Amino acid sequence: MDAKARNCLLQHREALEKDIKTSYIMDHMISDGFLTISEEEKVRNEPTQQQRAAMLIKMILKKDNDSYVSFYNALLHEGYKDLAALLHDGIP
Amino acid sequence: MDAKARNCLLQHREALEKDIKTSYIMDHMISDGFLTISEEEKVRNEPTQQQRAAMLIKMILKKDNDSYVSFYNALLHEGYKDLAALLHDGIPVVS
Amino acid sequence: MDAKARNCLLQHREALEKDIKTSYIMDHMISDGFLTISEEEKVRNEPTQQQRAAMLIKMILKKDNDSYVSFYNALLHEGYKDLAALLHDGIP
Amino acid sequence: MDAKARNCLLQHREALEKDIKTSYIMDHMISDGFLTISEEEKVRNEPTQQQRAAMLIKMILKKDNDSYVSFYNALLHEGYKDLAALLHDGIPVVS
Amino acid sequence: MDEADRRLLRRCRLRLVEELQVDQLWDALLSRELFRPHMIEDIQRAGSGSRRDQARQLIIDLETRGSQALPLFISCLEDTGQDMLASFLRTNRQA
Amino acid sequence: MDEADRRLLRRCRLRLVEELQVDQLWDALLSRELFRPHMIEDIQRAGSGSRRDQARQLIIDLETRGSQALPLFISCLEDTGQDMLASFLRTNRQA
Ligand SMILES: [Cl-]
Ligand SMILES: [Cl-]
Repeated sequence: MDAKARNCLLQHREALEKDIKTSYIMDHMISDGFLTISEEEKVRNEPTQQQRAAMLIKMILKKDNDSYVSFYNALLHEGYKDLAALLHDGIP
Repeated sequence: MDAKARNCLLQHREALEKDIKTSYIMDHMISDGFLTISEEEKVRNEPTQQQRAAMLIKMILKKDNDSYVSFYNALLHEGYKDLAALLHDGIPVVS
Repeated sequence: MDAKARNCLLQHREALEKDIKTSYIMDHMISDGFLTISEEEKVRNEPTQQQRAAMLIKMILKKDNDSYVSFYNALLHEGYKDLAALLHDGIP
Repeated sequence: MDAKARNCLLQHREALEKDIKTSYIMDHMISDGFLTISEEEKVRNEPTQQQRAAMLIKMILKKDNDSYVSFYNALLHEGYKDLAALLHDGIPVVS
Repeated sequence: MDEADRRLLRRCRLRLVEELQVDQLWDALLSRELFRPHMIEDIQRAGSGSRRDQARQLIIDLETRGSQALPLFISCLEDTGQDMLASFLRTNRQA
Repeated sequence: MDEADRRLLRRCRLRLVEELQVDQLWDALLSRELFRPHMIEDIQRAGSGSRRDQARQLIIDLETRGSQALPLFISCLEDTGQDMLASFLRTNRQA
């Protein structure tokens, strides 16, 4: 993704990790087509919510601009209004 | 294993790798005595379902006629009808 | 469980819930004899670390004084020094 | 089921409830067609291994000869050698 | 399962996990030999064991159950009174 | 498993889960028919899949595996060069 987008993700990775239920967020990204089943399984393997969230963020960090928007949209639509705002500025 | 069997596995490898949920196959094969615990641990260590299937097939390609049959039987027994059908014509004579 | 003990638990249930890895703590209580396999499974069943810890605390609230000391010792020996101190006063 | 069978099951009930891990028995019985999914969901809703086993037994108590055989065969097949031995003399005729 | 069917299952991920009723679905899936009984117990225990977690694992695992897994799965939906969900699926397959 | 042996595995919980090496143990347990292959796969996936989590599930599940489960378990420890843990258990049982 664009540099500003990636950086934006880095800035808020911690807040994101702590709060998000990864399974719901991945549900959206799967539907959108910006996450694979194998990637989803990789994420789910992680033994804690935080490590699951951390892994997803790691994968997203290596994905394209659409993936960032998918992610943002997932947050917004699942009611993570505050976290969505944090990344709003970085939307490519 | 016979070249017929092995080539049948090679031909259909991609289909097999995409669908096999190894946890329902390795058990049978271990029970039958044609897969070892250390092979199973090596399989388990792969992070995704398709990666595990890929590893398992890698291992099986090197095994004997009985092993192919063990594999085929487990596939059939676990409801993988289509996959077994792909492997049917490649079954080697055993015993 | 004594009164002052039960109350000191209630007092710090939130901080406890937050930090403890229940599985290690239950390992100690199983060894000490103040937790059953059945109870341990009940705890394990809970879908999150916090809920696991919550269930454990719920159970301990209904146990005797030794159960509390077992719990106290579990925390100490697993390096939860600060958490242990909080509970120190309530030791029957 | 015949009284010999029910009685044998009742006589060794506590042992059965202590040891059975239902997930390895209910599958066989469902395959065999002598336990319902609805019964399996009821069992599964019990929070502990022993409670699960207990529920399962109650359900089998009310069942037929073929069922007892299904149950016994599952126990034997899943390595519950000791438990299977307890029920052995209680097995009934089937066709 | 062909790529188009798989893709369909991913596209409908959100709707499936939001609306799929599973408790009533197991019998249907069995009847059409889509899953073995132990596979069902595993799916039942997926994640937290909620309806949503079960549903999700079901539809993921569904991708591995054959060339006709998707149409057979729609039928089971129909058979259990989940016409709305089956309808959402079919009108995509066709689309 | 009798009450005294069950009590023993509980008393020694901390030491077992701290020290038990499981990757090398599976073959022993199978040779002595203590667990079926699929039970082993399940134990391998217990909790986080750590050595400790596997070990913990192993010993809990051990309690259900029969009258001779403990002595057979000790033998498998000896088989796999975990004699110090086996001795720890051994001495306790006689005491
Ligand atoms: Cl994929
Ligand atoms: Cl107990």
